[PDB]
Amino acid sequence: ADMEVIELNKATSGQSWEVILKPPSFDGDPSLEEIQKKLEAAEERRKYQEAELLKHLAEKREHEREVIQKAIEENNNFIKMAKEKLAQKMESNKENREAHLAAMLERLQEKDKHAEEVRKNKELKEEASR
Amino acid sequence: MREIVHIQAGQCGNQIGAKFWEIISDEHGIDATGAYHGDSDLQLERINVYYNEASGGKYVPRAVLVDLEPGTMDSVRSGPFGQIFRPDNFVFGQSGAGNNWAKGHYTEGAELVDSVLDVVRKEAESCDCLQGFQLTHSLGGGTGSGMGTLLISKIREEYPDRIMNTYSVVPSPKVSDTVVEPYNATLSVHQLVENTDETYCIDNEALYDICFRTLKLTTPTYGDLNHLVSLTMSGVTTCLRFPGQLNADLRKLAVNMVPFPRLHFFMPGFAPLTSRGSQQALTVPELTQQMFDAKNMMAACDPRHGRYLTVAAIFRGRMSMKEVDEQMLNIQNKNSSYFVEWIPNNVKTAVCDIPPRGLKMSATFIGNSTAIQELFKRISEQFTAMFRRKAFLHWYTGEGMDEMEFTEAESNMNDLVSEYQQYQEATADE
Amino acid sequence: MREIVHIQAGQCGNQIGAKFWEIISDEHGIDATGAYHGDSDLQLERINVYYNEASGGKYVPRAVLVDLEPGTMDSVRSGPFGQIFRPDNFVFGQSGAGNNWAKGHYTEGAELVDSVLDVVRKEAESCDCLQGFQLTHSLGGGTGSGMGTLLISKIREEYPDRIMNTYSVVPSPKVSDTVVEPYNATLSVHQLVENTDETYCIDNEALYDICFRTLKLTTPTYGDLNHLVSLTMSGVTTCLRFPGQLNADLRKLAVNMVPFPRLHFFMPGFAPLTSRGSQQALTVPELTQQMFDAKNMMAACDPRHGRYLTVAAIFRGRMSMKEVDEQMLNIQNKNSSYFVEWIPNNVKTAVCDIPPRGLKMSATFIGNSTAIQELFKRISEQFTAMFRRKAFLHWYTGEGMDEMEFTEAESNMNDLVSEYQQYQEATAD
Amino acid sequence: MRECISIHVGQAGVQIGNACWELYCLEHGIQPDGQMPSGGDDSFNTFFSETGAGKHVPRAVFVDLEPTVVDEVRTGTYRQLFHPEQLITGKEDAANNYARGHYTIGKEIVDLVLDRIRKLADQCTGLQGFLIFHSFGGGTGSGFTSLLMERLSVDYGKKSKLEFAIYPAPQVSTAVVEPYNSILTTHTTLEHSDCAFMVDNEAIYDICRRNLDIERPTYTNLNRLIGQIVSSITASLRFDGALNVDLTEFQTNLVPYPRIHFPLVTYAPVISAEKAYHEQLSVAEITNACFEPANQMVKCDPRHGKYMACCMLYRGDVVPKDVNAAIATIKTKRTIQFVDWCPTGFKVGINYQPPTVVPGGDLAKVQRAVCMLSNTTAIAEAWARLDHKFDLMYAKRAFVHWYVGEGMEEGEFSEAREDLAALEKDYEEVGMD
Amino acid sequence: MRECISIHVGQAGVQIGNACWELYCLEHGIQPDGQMPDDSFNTFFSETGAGKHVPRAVFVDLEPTVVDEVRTGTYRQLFHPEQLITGKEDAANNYARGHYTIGKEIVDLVLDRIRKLADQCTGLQGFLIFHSFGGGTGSGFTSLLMERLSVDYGKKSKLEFAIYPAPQVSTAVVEPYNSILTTHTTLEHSDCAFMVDNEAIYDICRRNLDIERPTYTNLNRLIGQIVSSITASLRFDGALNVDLTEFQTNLVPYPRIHFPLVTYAPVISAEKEQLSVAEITNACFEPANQMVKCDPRHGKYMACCMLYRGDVVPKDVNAAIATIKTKRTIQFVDWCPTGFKVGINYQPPTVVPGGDLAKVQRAVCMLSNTTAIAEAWARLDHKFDLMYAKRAFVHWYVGEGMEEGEFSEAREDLAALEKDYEEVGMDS
Ligand SMILES: Nc1nc2c(ncn2[C@@H]2O[C@H](COP(=O)(O)OP(=O)(O)OP(=O)(O)O)[C@@H](O)[C@H]2O)c(=O)[nH]1
Ligand SMILES: Nc1nc2c(ncn2[C@@H]2O[C@H](COP(=O)(O)OP(=O)(O)OP(=O)(O)O)[C@@H](O)[C@H]2O)c(=O)[nH]1
Ligand SMILES: Nc1nc2c(ncn2[C@@H]2O[C@H](COP(=O)(O)OP(=O)(O)O)[C@@H](O)[C@H]2O)c(=O)[nH]1
Ligand SMILES: Nc1nc2c(ncn2[C@@H]2O[C@H](COP(=O)(O)OP(=O)(O)O)[C@@H](O)[C@H]2O)c(=O)[nH]1
Ligand SMILES: [Mg+2]
Ligand SMILES: [Mg+2]
Repeated sequence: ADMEVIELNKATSGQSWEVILKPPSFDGDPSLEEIQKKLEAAEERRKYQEAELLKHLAEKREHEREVIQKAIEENNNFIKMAKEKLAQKMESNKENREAHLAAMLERLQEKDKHAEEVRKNKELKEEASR
Repeated sequence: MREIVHIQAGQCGNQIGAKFWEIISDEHGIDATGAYHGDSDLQLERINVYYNEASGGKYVPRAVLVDLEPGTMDSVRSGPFGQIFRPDNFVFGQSGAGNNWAKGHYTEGAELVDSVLDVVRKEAESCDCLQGFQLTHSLGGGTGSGMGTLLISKIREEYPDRIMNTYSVVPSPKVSDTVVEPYNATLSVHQLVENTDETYCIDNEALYDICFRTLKLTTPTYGDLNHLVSLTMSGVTTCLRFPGQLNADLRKLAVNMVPFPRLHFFMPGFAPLTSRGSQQALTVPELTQQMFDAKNMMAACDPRHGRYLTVAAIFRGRMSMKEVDEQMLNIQNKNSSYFVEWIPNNVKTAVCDIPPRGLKMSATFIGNSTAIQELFKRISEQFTAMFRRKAFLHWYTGEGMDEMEFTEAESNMNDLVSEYQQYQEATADE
Repeated sequence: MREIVHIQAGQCGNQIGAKFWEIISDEHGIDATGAYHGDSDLQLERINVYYNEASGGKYVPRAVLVDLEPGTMDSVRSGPFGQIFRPDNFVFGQSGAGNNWAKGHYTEGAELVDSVLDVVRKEAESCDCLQGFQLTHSLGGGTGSGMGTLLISKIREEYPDRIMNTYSVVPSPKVSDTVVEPYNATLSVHQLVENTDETYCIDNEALYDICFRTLKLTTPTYGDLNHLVSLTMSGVTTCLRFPGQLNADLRKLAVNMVPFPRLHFFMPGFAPLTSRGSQQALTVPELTQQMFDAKNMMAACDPRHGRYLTVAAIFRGRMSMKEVDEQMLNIQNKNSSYFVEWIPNNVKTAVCDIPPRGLKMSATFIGNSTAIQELFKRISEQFTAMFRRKAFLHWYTGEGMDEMEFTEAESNMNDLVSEYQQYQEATAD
Repeated sequence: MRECISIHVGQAGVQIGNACWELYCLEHGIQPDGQMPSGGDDSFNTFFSETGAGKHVPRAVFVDLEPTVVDEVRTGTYRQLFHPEQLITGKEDAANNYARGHYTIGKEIVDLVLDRIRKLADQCTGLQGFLIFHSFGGGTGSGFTSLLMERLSVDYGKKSKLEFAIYPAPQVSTAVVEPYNSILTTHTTLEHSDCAFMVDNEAIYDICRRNLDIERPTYTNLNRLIGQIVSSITASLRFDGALNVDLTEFQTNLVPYPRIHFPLVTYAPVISAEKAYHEQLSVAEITNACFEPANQMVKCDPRHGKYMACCMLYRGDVVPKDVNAAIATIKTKRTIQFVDWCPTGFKVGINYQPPTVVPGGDLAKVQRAVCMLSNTTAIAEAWARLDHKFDLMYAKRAFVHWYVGEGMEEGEFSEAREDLAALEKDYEEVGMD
Repeated sequence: MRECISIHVGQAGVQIGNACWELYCLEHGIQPDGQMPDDSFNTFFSETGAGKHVPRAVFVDLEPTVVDEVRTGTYRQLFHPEQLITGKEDAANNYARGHYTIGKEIVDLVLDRIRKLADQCTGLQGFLIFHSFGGGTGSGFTSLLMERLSVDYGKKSKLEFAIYPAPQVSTAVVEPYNSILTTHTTLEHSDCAFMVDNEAIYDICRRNLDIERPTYTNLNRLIGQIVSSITASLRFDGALNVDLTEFQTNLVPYPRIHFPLVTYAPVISAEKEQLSVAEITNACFEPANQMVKCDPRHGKYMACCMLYRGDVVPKDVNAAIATIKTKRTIQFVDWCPTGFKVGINYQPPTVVPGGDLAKVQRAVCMLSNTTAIAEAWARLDHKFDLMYAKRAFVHWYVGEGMEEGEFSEAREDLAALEKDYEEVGMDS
């Protein structure tokens, strides 16, 4: 029932006032440099993480190059070993075949030596029969 | 965030990629010559996300087609929309990768990669605001898996601030091309965990099972599998291609879907499931129910076996937005135990008036579920069974690889599984 | 591996050698003038193995005729096909060897050997691809045995990489020319074991027995014996003379037939057994059965007494290849015990459409059997019986030989027997 | 003259700006081309400058880190109202990431925005300060706005800064990380804002469904309603009113302590345009509606708090006698609990200018309306809900890598959260005895 | 592009080469003069300015007789005289002569001619070497050639088509020696070797084609069909293509385990109804259709490549393979989760006019890596041991410069190979 109306303002398209039902029980700098500092620190963290990503990708490219080179090195070692094993085999075989033919011809030469000795022995009986 | 640059690598990548361009071209009113003959401004509003405007009123896909063999490229050129592609964007070698990740990644692929980068650089340089890259490829072969992951690493080095998105086809013995698929896949997953922002796991095991069990195809072909993939790809890219509020670009999608950097492998879901020949209902309540159905997942995992970290649900066709909102709330309330409590409001919904080609109504789910660990476990078991006996390893070490790379790739993928399991068991009282 | 150079030494050598040229000339369509008048391209396909092409369209045998006596060579010149031979290829002395190995090998033969080498070198040097040499001779006389083995050693020295093949006639008391044949034979075997790659053992004991028992010739002549030899020689050289896959050259034959270097003495077998110009055919089964028949062997050994190390079987005439294959499998299956188990698939078969002269169908067997030790044992016993008493030994020491050569030759031949016995008893274990 | 410069940031700020300026034009008789066929008030010059061609141009700047939304303003119905220079856009947005808006992308366009603001300030003979419209949830509305507020405190030291901030709601939100953005922006903005009027998208969404019969409200429906509330608050600056006649008076009448500067806005009546001809609501009815939580701009329960100040802003056919009679009955039936140190009472203002509605819109034209602005400790409930969502995610560090990747340190999350914990404690302490 | 160089060594290699190149010409419409009135055929044929298509092939033999038939035959204009290389004297069924004595005099000439062919290649895939195991040239010259190819071309792919010996048609008692010697020497230089057992082909000709006594002509025409099936994936562009590298990667789990078993179907008499994809695929797992005599039931599969040709669609292949995957009797090793690789080509099997084979609408050649193929090594090693225990015929090799230590080393390597097949078949 005890309502206190206090007039505040009056104007051309308005009217205002305050209505008090009960009074109160208890009576009663950012800087541009600081902002810039924070944005630049965030930009540096973004830049740093992107650089670390690209550094990791660069290490992948290095690995890719090492695997191509490894395949090439394995192929070259295969060729080299195949070449030396084959040269060893062909030379060892040539030495063996030559040895086998030298041994056979030496046996035949000994037969020829023996035949001349047989003919010589015959001459000490033939004609030499008084 | 306007232009996306699309790359498709290897046989699988080019086959699903060609089907993607056919579907979205039909949806956007683009014919095989590149001419717009549609009757809706919604079709052209965001057409520059995937298409460049060329001489006359023609639209040319911002697509780069890659292979280490010319065969696949010729087949795409002769295919239905083969003439729409920019002829200079076909980049191909002659040697092939011999189903060998090491050949695609280190030897043959390395010899072709700079020619591909030149084409993708030309496309990227002409973008007013490049979003990033979208790669379609398989993980079981040599080119898509090995050369595709090599491309991702090279693209990351030149465009470290752009989004890298992949549609990665996971191998299955159910429909296999080579014996070394588990090796190729594990080596690729190792690359994807580190170098992609978002990867859609398109599992051939799941695609086969949908065709066999649901569609009753006794003997599914790659064409039957690719009809599911093209529909899924249309659904997951709806928000990028048409005007909308939610996940309208590759980065905003990644911010909503990826709570931890390594956990970026999505389980796509789609309803209704149809065959190419079944051009024969589906209510809003029924469409929403398929979110928890293993039979609707394009990754062979059961969503009831884990928990959703995040979900993006996309409804297409003429339907009540109010009914969609009501059913989406009901699905979360009725399935509380399948969503992590420590990511509030982790399910975002979008509705587009334009339905996918051949359908009147549809729903696509992009889920980041901890159940995806089942896919990685399956690959890991197949990998271990071979690696334990070092079977076929000489074909990889012969390319210069070390056995330590295999151990490391396997270890990283086993760590990925543990990480999913850790968050699956995590409670809101950490 | 194209040309073969043929040499024939001594009486026996020139007699069987002339018969060989008559048979194969008839088979190849060559007349005594050297002109081809046949009606089959098969006859000329490999004619150059044994014949040179001379002025006109004539074919001249690549044959050298040798003897220390002019007699047999005059008889060859006057015989059928005597005019086919190159006149300059007749090399002969006047002195003879007196059926003494030492005379042929060391004295008279040594005086003529360079004249022979002159002619064989000329023939060999004109070959596009010389296979090797083929010598026909006896082991019991002096020229063929002594000078023939001297020629082998001289030829080997000049052509150490070529094949040396011989058709060696083994002596027998049943049809003998001298008392010292066991000496001449043992001294020759000693040379053959060391210097030949393949030797066909043509045994006069076996030839006589076939003529006497099978052909019922009461008193066989060398002409009757030589009809069996010419047929055998035609059969064993079939694969060298006509187009074919198996044993088409002297080296491939030796690689298939000789498992150990010293064991290169073959037991030839032949079916059917016929007398001169006498027309009487056997079925393929009957022809195959003769492989194990002692009555069909040209070496007086029983194939059932040992085991076959290797066998080359040659069927000739119009017959079913399928039937031949079936019967050859059946003979090895039914006679498993007579083949060494440790040489798998040791029996090779060939079929030629052209039958030998005078026959419609035939089979020739070239066997490397351990039963051949019976032939060497027989020679060795005859040798020992004489050598134990040093009988006739001055016939050789008088020519400059030492008794030690006889001991060595005997020892080597006894070693050859032990070696055949060792492999006969060897098991696959 | 007492000029006010309006700053609209991000999609929410720009689209709400479109609704506000459309309404101001209708209220002042300004056509979309800037022409005004003009008794009269003249006070509209606080929000509109005049050109040599007689065109009235908003004292406003529209800023977004992406051009799509502002492009609709550049080519729309009101393209002639604004000069191209006041519509500022970048190429790439903040991707719902406060760190991206404040530290990475915002950093490239701040100087350009401040230059344009300076050019508007130069045209003022008695600048009051700024009215900043933005969302709590967007990367630009959160990140760019806090960066802008900091520089405005440097360049305009004294000058008042008032916010109209959109509090996030799941029914219309576009990002899972909105709680992060809301806390981060509140922490950085707190000491730079003098008074902030939060609008909870859920409260507006429900008022559109309940009172306007809109099945699924769109941003157009929400923004037209928001514009009515903004217009009610700014009416006394744009017409010769008697209460809140300058920006400093908002702080004087509503803000007893610097940190507790978030008044609760309540508006009535909200009536459907398609309502089958309703009899006009009385002063008693619209005044009773001020004390009903269903009409609040932020979901909270004033029963669970204490009032520190209450401003009743009436518009239209209203007489003091009816206001006093309405307040007298409310006090008799209800406990309007004020804190011990503040008097229990109301400052009342009547602006004679009628409530204006957009032709063809959802709101019905009414003879009288009221907007109550009350500083209650109940608004801390909104902070508690937001802080809880923040804590659920932050306990696991979910999505934190997106912020750290943009150069923000993990420690800024703890600092911002600790500041909001102190704010929740301040609301508790102030409401004590 | 993607060129393959074929090398035909010895009589077997040359005669099989005749059958192959005759068939390729018929399949590609190339006349015997090289004129041709797809494009993939360029992998096997180069082109001259005059429009002549010439095989990327070298025919080598140490004797001239067999290659002389090529020089004067129907296809004498197909090959330039330079690619038909012959010596004067053969290896006389002796590995030592083919490898050392005789072979060394002609290797340089052969390598020079191969280098000239390789110079005409812009993307050389590898070499396909055809030879017998049993001949002196096929065994000894091939081993020497393979060693020299590893020197000049490093790891460039080298695939073999090797004739495994059979008593019904063999010409030498020492074939087991030559086979083991060449296998030991060649093992580390070959990436993949397709063995063809002469007894298996002989029996298929008798059973399926009703030939009473098959000749090399009968055997080689059938072999020519199998080789064509294997190489059709390189000479045509079909639905699914498999290159040399893909054969290697998919068939060879370990370097030494590189001997796939070839199975072919259908083999039908030109006298004598069309067999479905399921029927011809089922026939691949029947021992009667194998190229090598062995029992896959006594082993495990490690890999299976199916090469189809003719009227075949992927759907029918997948249905056929699915029913094969369910067969309990077809056992794979436990370390092979995925064992199939499929290739499909549209050109139906071409048959030589006047031949024994009937023209069919579809055919398939399966290449499988089975531990059962070790049975073939066991049979060969046993024959080797029987003779070697007595040193029978060894003097022929020693006389040519070889040492007995090479026999023991080669035999020990084959003993380790037999052990490898046993180890690889064991469960984990
Ligand atoms: N009331 C209302 N809320 C809006 C409007 N547009 C967006 N929002 C809300 O604002 C939040 C998203 O912030 P936005 O303003 O769209 O984003 P932004 O400021 O442009 O920032 P970025 O696009 O992320 O750079 C969500 O809570 C939206 O529901 C609008 O016009 N009205
Ligand atoms: N399939 C088949 N096998 C053959 C053919 N020719 C020979 N063979 C086999 O190969 C082996 C003999 O090797 P060849 O190829 O004839 O001999 P080569 O390589 O010429 O060696 P040499 O003549 O000894 O220098 C035996 O197993 C024969 O059956 C043929 O045309 N087809
Ligand atoms: N869904 C699907 N998978 C395919 C397709 N083509 C191949 N694949 C799969 O891709 C893998 C083989 O890789 P592929 O792309 O063909 O090899 P690349 O050319 O080396 O990339 C296997 O898992 C195949 O099942 C296709 O069109 N659709
Ligand atoms: N089969 C056969 N044996 C003969 C012939 N002439 C001689 N012999 C045998 O040869 C041996 C005598 O050697 P011979 O060749 O006459 O003496 P040479 O002139 O010194 O060689 C004895 O064993 C004779 O029986 C013949 O024409 N045929
Ligand atoms: Mg925005
Ligand atoms: Mg040969």
